[PDB]
Amino acid sequence: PEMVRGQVFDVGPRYTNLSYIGEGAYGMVCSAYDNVNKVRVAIKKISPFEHQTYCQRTLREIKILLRFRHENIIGINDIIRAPTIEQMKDVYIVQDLMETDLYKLLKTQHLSNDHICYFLYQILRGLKYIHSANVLHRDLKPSNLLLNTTCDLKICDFGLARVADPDHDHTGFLTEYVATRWYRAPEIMLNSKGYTKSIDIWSVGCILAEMLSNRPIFPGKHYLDQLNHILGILGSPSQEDLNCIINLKARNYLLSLPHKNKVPWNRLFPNADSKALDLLDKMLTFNPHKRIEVEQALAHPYLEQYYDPSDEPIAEAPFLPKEKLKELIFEETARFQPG
Ligand SMILES: Nc1n[nH]c2cccc(Cl)c12
Ligand SMILES: Nc1n[nH]c2cccc(Cl)c12
Repeated sequence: PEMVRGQVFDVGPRYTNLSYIGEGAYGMVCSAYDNVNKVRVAIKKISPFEHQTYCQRTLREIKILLRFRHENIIGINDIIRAPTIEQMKDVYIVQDLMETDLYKLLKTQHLSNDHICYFLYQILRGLKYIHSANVLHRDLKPSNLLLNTTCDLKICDFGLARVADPDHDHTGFLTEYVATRWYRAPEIMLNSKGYTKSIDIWSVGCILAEMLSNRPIFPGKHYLDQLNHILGILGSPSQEDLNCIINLKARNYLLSLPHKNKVPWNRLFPNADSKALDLLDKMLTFNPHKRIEVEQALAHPYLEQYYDPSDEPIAEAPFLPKEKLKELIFEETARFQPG
């Protein structure tokens, strides 16, 4: 077995000459030379089987990424695992190798307005397809946007995804932890389980803001702080927007706050394209019902050089204990075995 940092990284003989890239959600990530297709590839080792939540996430991701086929969504090229359920301790997911990701780029590179436009276009193009399949990504953030040397962008990590369920979205105050904090819509903290498409649009808005300045727009220091940062920029919600929050704990919290004025986007982002700030405003709407949808966002003037709905495809086919989830992961990966 190939070894990387004294841990088994067992993918051979098809995949050789491994280099450590980083660590994924729970497991190691390497590049490797693919001896069939004669390209270097990315391979992430997942060791999920003792923890039901890693089993769940592994199976979601496998099921979704095997059904999806889109230029702006990472595929699965191959899956490696032992030939029997008994011997299977690890699963390796083989994907296109991408040079970098938007997290790494934003830490080091100023983006021209043309780069911001093209990246945002690709994000929304991929999102159109995901949403058209009635799926919510639910963890969109720069580190889940992979980029290659010619700035092609692919959305990755579908472990936290769900099927949309707008009729069952309502919940109480300060209960929910959907998404990564900086990219979490205000309603998550107030009255939303994150089961509507508007959750992803908020995250995209946050990413666009971050492309504009190389800094997260809402850098909450901890879970409770995240609302402070959102309201600090958007200002106090309107009466109409408060009237949409029927839950009393959530409503009365908001009513308890001193008035806060909106910070104008052109003061926060003085170098930004005015069309980009108009779209940003629309994606970072407090009220999720008023928030722009993915197809509207694509049709926005900022994206006019790229927009072409005939070239923005949709999905053809819209969408348990750990021992049964191992069996389902075994069944789902069977197509990649010699046979
Ligand atoms: N923790 C995880 N986040 N995203 C994943 C995708 C596949 C498998 C796992 Cl365990 C995860
Ligand atoms: N560099 C990468 N190319 N492709 C990937 C898929 C998942 C995780 C990573 Cl880090 C990569």
